[PDB]
Amino acid sequence: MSMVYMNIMMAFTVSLVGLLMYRSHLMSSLLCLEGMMLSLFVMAALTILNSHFTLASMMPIILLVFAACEAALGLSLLVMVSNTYGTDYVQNLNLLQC
Amino acid sequence: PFFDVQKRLGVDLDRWMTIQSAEQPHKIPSRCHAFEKEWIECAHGIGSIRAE
Amino acid sequence: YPTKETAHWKPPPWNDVDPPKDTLVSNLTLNFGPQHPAAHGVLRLVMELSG
Amino acid sequence: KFYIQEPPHGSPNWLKVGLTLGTSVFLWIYLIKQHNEDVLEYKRRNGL
Amino acid sequence: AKTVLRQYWDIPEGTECHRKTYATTSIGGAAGLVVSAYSVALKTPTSFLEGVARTGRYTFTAAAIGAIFGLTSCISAQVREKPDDPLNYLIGGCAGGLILGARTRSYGIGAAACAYMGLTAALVKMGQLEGWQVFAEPKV
Amino acid sequence: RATFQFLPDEARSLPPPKLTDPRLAFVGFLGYCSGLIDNAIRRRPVLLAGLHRQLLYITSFVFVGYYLLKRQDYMYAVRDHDMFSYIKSHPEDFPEKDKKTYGEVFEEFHPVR
Amino acid sequence: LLDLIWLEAILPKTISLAQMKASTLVTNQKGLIKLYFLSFLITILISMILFNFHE
Amino acid sequence: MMLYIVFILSVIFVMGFVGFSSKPSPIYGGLGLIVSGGVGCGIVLNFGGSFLGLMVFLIYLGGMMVVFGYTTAMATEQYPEIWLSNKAVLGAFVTGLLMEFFMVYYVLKDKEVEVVFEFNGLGDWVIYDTGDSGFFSEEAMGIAALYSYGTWLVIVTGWSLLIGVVVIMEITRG
Amino acid sequence: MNPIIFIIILLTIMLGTIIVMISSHWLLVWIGFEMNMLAIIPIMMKNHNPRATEASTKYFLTQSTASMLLMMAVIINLMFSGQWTVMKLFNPMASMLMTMALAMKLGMAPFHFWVPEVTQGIPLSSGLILLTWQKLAPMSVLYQIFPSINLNLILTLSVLSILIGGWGGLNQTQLRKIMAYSSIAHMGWMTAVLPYNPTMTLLNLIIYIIMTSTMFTMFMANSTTTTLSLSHTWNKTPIMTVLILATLLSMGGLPPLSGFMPKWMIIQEMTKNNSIILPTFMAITALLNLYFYMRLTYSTTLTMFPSTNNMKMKWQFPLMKKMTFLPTMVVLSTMMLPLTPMLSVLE
Amino acid sequence: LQYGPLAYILGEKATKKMTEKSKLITVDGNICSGKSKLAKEIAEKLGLKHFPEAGIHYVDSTTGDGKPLPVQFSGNCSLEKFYDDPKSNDGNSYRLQAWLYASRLLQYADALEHLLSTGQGVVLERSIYSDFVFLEAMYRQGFIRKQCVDHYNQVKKVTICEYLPPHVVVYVDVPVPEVQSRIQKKGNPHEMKITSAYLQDIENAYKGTFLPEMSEKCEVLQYSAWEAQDAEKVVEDIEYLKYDKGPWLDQNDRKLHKLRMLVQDKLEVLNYTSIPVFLPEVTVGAHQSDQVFQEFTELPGRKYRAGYNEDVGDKWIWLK
Ligand SMILES: CCCCCCCCCCCCCCCCCC(=O)OC[C@H](COP(=O)(O)OCCN)OC(=O)CCCCCCCCCCCCCCCCC
Ligand SMILES: CCCCCCCCCCCCCCCCCC(=O)OC[C@H](COP(=O)(O)OCCN)OC(=O)CCCCCCCCCCCCCCCCC
Ligand SMILES: CCCCCCCCCCCCCCCCCC(=O)OC[C@H](COP(=O)(O)OCCN)OC(=O)CCCCCCCCCCCCCCCCC
Ligand SMILES: CCCCCCCCCCCCO[C@@H]1O[C@H](CO)[C@@H](O[C@H]2O[C@H](CO)[C@@H](O)[C@H](O)[C@H]2O)[C@H](O)[C@H]1O
Ligand SMILES: CCCCCCCCCCCCO[C@@H]1O[C@H](CO)[C@@H](O[C@H]2O[C@H](CO)[C@@H](O)[C@H](O)[C@H]2O)[C@H](O)[C@H]1O
Ligand SMILES: CCCCCCCCCCCCO[C@@H]1O[C@H](CO)[C@@H](O[C@H]2O[C@H](CO)[C@@H](O)[C@H](O)[C@H]2O)[C@H](O)[C@H]1O
Ligand SMILES: CCCCCCCCCCCCO[C@@H]1O[C@H](CO)[C@@H](O[C@H]2O[C@H](CO)[C@@H](O)[C@H](O)[C@H]2O)[C@H](O)[C@H]1O
Ligand SMILES: CCCCCCCCCCCCO[C@@H]1O[C@H](CO)[C@@H](O[C@H]2O[C@H](CO)[C@@H](O)[C@H](O)[C@H]2O)[C@H](O)[C@H]1O
Ligand SMILES: Nc1nc2c(ncn2[C@@H]2O[C@H](COP(=O)(O)OP(=O)(O)OP(=O)(O)O)[C@@H](O)[C@H]2O)c(=O)[nH]1
Ligand SMILES: N=C(N)NC(=N)NCCc1ccc(I)c(Cl)c1
Ligand SMILES: [Mg+2]
Repeated sequence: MSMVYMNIMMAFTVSLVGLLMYRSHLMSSLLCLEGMMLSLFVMAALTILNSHFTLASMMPIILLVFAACEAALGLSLLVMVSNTYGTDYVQNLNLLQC
Repeated sequence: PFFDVQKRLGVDLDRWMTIQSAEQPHKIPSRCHAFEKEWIECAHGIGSIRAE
Repeated sequence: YPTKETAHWKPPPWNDVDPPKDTLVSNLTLNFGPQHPAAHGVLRLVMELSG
Repeated sequence: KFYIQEPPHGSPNWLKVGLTLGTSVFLWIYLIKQHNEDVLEYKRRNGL
Repeated sequence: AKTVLRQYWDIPEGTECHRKTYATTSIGGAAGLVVSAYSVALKTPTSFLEGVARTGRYTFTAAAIGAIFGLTSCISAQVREKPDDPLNYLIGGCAGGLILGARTRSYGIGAAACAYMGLTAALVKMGQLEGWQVFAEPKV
Repeated sequence: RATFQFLPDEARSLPPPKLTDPRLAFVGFLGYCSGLIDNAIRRRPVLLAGLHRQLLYITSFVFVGYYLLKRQDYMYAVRDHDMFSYIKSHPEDFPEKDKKTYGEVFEEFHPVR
Repeated sequence: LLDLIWLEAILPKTISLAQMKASTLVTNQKGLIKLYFLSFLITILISMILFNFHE
Repeated sequence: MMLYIVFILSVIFVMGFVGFSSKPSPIYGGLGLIVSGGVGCGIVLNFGGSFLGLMVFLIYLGGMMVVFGYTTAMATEQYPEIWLSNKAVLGAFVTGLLMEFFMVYYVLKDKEVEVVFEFNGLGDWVIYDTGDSGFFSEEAMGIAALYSYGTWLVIVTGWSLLIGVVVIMEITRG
Repeated sequence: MNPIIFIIILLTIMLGTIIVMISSHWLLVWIGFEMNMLAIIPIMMKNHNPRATEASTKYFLTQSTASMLLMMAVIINLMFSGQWTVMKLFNPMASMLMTMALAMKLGMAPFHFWVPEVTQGIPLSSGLILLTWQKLAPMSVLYQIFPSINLNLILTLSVLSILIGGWGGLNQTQLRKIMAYSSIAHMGWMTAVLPYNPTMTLLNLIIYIIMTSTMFTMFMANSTTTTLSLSHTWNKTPIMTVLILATLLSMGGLPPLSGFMPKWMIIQEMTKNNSIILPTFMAITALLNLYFYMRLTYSTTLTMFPSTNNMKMKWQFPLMKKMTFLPTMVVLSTMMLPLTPMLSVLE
Repeated sequence: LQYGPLAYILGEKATKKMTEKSKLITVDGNICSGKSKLAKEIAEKLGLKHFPEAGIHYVDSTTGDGKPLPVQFSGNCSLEKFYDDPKSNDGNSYRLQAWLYASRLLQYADALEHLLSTGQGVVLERSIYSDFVFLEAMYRQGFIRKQCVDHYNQVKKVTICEYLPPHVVVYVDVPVPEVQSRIQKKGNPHEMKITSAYLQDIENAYKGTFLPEMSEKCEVLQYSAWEAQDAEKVVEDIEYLKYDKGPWLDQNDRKLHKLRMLVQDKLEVLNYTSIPVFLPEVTVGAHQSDQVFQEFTELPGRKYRAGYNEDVGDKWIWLK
């Protein structure tokens, strides 16, 4: 494939590894989810624009709409985690081991 | 589709955007329109096992 | 099946509710004055703020 | 014995009892009528 | 795994035993590394060194089982002059199970492993001979 | 055959299940068992309580079951129709064999001693 | 020796002991999001590097 | 050199991703995501998507501003971590940069590269279309068709956004 | 939650699943999953406690990650085929990503860790939806893409799910975690037969949903969530202990009960393809499921556990819970075997 | 239409029926402190429903024909036996206390259901909020073990959290020596065995815990013995209360609907009073429970759901 696809596919993989390798802040990982959506938007937009798939031009817009619903949902849960524990640390969410 | 209510009801919910050779606004063609048209017509009706 | 790794596990609450943490969401403390346009220059208004 | 509180089901719910028997009769009549259609259609298509 | 598996089955029984032990040891080492990766990821070691100690202990144990099996089963085939007999994999399988008991210091695990590793290895040779399919291709 | 259709029109060339079908009777019996379980879990007299409710349990089971059996019978007719039509279209794949009698065919004898 | 020991030991007692040990390995987890998702990355990697599930 | 503009932007795109994937303080992760949003907008613009490029930049700028507010409230510590302040963060940062540097160095050396999958390296311009002279923006025509072809898309997205408001109210009402 | 709000959110859960099942376009399939994910989170948080907050957080992170992998697969498929039609994928890397994404959404091993924890952390009513209705959308997608699924990958996921589901349930005393590990095991049977006969996947799915709904409804009727609280049922509603016994035996696959039907038919379809080792291994491993089902029957119906004095106060009140469809579900859960040839309706 | 989400949607909302006179009043005090008489007068003057204190056989009074059942169907727990032998070896002291807490929990749900469904307030005599004073007194005299106290607290935590405290708490403060004289004049032989230290513990708990706790969330009227005699003066006190505090101000139709769905489902109300914690005082062997449960079903009108018992004149069973 063309060389741009190398860097966009690399960007998605970097964000995916970022998502799968948590640190402490839950917000750091929610950022990696938004990054994953950014790389999909760019990769989808390039393919659609290059091929002149006219009707598909709206598809990246729809992707962003549900990226925001995902982001808003992630922040709402972060608020409730923050209220319960005083931090958004993910190691506090271990009650359900038992 | 798992349940083909679109076919039974005769309503086009999403198959208008499934292929780049379907009708486009102001008849703008995709770059690979002819190739997609040729492959789609070759494989039509015979099933994936034969079409492959 | 008890094990050394699960020795510290306790049955969950009967009604699924864990007690609330006594963690302190501490308030921000601000020196409002004396050198401030609204403090009349000599009021050290020590304020505890939440937002 | 005689309840200190009137039971919720102390007396029949006649609106329900009527609907339940009415539905049973309707479904049975529909089923029988449908079956006769199928038998008649089946013989016609098969020249019987 | 596909390539390391072909190597083993592509070199006949009793011919080039050293090459056989390379393949089975390579399989065993890969299995031990996979076990270490999941173990280290799901039960965090107390320190980086302890994680390395646990990995090298599992990977060596797994490679030792693979080495003793691939060697013994080849030696049995060579000495007995019967390259098609499942019994060779039973002897190799049990020996691997015995080594597992050795690395674990537990005659009971050694005995149980010898039985089930031995039978499992014998079943593997039979399936190879007869063409038994584990992940059978859809046909009907 | 027809897309997302429970009973394609071609199914009407088949006879419907009889209302005395043994499978339909079993389905009706299941409706009866459902009625009894309904009484039992609500601590009502199991046999006697709410006969209208028990009737609807039987009738609704029979009603749905009749159409399932009608579709079940249809789908097995379609399976047979497809299989025989395929055999007609590919004779060379389904050759008619020459049959030999046991006087001609050699079978080994294994004594039980 | 045989009925009350060795015939018990070599089948029902050994089989059931293994199942108990396997159960504790499977279920003894820390309930930590970080560890479960770290295991997801390992699974995806070995799925490609070792088993070529992507080919 | 200008012919490689899309490739150069895509290199910065990845650098921003390494920025927030190494997970420093979310203040700096947000900055990394904003840089990637801008260059990502620059990349999509160079393929003829002016509206898509500007829109994704506009959306992520609003998003990261809300993330900034939530960071100061719910994801802060006394000593927020830059990339150089934490060994795990620094190791991820350098590892990502080195992998990117190597893929770039080799793909620009051979005018091609094989990093798992084969990528041509002749400059992204070679694949472009050659013959266009319409009196309209094709991307604009496709996007505008959302309201005449995408009735079904409008309904499900419209409903999802309404339910989203309902849902966040429920989730955050303890 | 306002009663009208609750109904609207439930209909959005169903609409999202239905969108996946009627869509011919990958984008609408992805939208359906997103809409479904959006509406289920408030159902998980409906009781607002730290365990429900943790459960919902773990669910969102897993589902949202899987959706990214799903959308990645769709975009790769678009690059290598130039179309969005829901069907076989045209790139093996796209097939791996979509298969892993659907396995994540299904909670199949080794992506299973969230199922026991999320189910434990939410109410029984929400767990019922999670372990039944939520399997429909990912299964309907697999039903359509299976020609391009890697056979070794899907059978590896199926085998690991049966082992881990069986082993994991042995160590549980909480009912919700027992149902979660049971669900993981049953998912393995569904996807093991998928490459061979997808019709048998639907039968297993339908029968599993009926039996799972029956169990959750009976647990809800008595408001029981532990083994020990379920052991008081004999001293309150004896009939319920018998229904629980019959369903648990059925779920274990014992003839002549319904739950034996899917295992029977799946073994048949696998042996027809000369798959002998795998169905034998699966059936023997499923004995672990039967073991910890049997333990429940011992403590629930076949013995009488100690009770408490305050239980006598319960004798004086009738069951008030809706128990919707329970009489029908339990009959279907147990008495369907004589009608097995009805599976052709699913063709 | 039985109350449910459908009734709520069609309009059955608590704020429609609830006025300024929809209050939950609790009357508390020591033994022989005059609670009963004061509670009855307050209810009659204010026009509220009166709930006589929940005793051993409270639950019988609400189900069946409302008459007390034999004592084996209350666990054989006896208040008389508690006075004769507070340190009984069969665990009667705590078993009685655990039974009484559950009876109060049930009565509180019934009071709340009446208040939310009709808007008429209610008057109680003690409640789940003040039941612990007896437990604390029992423990300080050594009548129960620390484990019994632990069990009581586990049950309370998971039950009392679901309800709202009373609007008004009325306390009649009668000093212990006066109470001892009052108990002495009453006459019943068993109650005469109460020791002053036991009654002082009830008083210490009432003032050391209950009242400081209730004050932060309820209106508290603390009367002496003489003030309490004239119920008219107490009613005047209640009529001019401001009601500026407590969790009732934060209630809305959405919340009271969830509360109504709980209190009308008595098995849900009593769910956690039988948690599987095996204290000898309250654990019943399987053979005993089975026998008693059979005998309970053989009582008139108890085999079947209310309204399906033909032995007691229920008709139309085949259509019900
Ligand atoms: C021709 C019919 C032949 C029978 C075929 C039976 C096939 C199995 C059907 C299972 C469904 C059984 C019905 C559901 C149970 C309802 C009965 C019950 O729960 O309690 C018994 C009850 C009497 O007790 P009571 O609650 O006080 O009600 C008074 C009513 N006079 O009610 C009664 O008075 C008696 C009602 C029947 C009792 C059923 C007992 C359950 C049997 C389960 C064993 C498994 C079945 C055998 C296995 C082979 C299946 C062919
Ligand atoms: C696969 C082969 C085997 C075939 C399997 C077929 C399974 C599907 C077949 C349907 C199974 C469910 C049948 C339920 C029968 C019992 C219904 C009943 O007796 O209801 C009585 C009464 C309500 O009756 P009502 O709704 O007013 O009737 C008028 C309808 N417009 O009110 C009551 O007291 C009923 C309370 C008990 C009901 C349990 C809760 C379910 C609610 C059902 C509502 C009404 C169902 C109507 C059924 C019609 C279906 C055709
Ligand atoms: C038809 C072809 C298909 C073949 C598949 C098999 C068909 C059968 C499917 C069974 C489905 C469940 C329905 C079984 C109905 C059970 C009826 C029953 O349990 O009797 C009612 C009675 C309830 O007691 P109660 O309401 O309080 O009345 C006063 C008596 N105490 O119950 C009790 O009092 C019992 C309390 C003590 C517990 C005893 C437990 C041992 C007896 C279990 C027998 C039922 C086993 C069913 C399992 C399948 C058997 C093959
Ligand atoms: C043809 C190729 C044949 C390949 C053969 C592959 C054999 C399978 C090897 C799997 C990996 C080894 O598996 C692992 O072994 C080590 C033994 O050190 C065991 O480890 C256990 O025994 C010893 C001592 O007790 C220590 O390692 C450790 O203290 C303890 O946990 C683990 O419980 C087991 O999970
Ligand atoms: C605890 C018990 C757990 C379950 C145990 C199940 C035992 C299953 C035994 C393995 C089944 C057969 O296993 C597999 O058979 C096929 C033949 O079809 C062989 O297939 C091989 O055949 C040819 C030659 O025959 C080789 O050149 C080639 O490398 C390979 O394709 C495999 O080398 C063998 O590994
Ligand atoms: C031979 C072909 C088929 C063989 C299949 C055999 C599978 C096993 C069947 C029995 C399963 C019983 O599973 C379990 O076994 C052990 C003993 O074995 C019992 O446990 C009992 O013996 C063990 C050890 O002897 C003791 O530690 C324990 O205190 C005692 O209760 C359990 O009560 C039972 O739950
Ligand atoms: C040929 C295939 C045969 C398939 C047979 C079906 C397998 C069914 C597996 C059941 C597994 C559970 O069986 C489990 O066995 C162990 C035996 O150690 C029992 O455990 C018992 O013995 C061990 C030690 O001996 C004690 O630590 C334990 O306190 C005791 O309860 C468990 O109580 C039982 O739960
Ligand atoms: C803050 C970090 C920033 C990181 C930015 C990363 C940038 C990535 C590297 C991009 C460099 C690409 O380098 C580009 O390669 C091509 C190779 O033909 C050169 O193009 C060349 O075309 C012909 C080839 O015959 C030559 O005559 C000409 O001299 C030369 O320009 C460009 O002049 C050069 O600019
Ligand atoms: N152990 C125990 N006894 C209780 C409890 N509530 C009441 N009693 C006893 O029940 C009897 C009646 O209590 P009181 O109402 O306070 O005494 P009284 O004679 O009716 O005087 P009044 O306050 O006017 O009603 C007393 O013997 C109490 O000790 C309780 O929660 N625990
Ligand atoms: N094995 C598959 N995957 N397909 C499949 N069901 N083949 C069998 C063909 C069949 C079976 C029953 C019927 I009714 C019909 Cl009409 C057709
Ligand atoms: Mg009194």
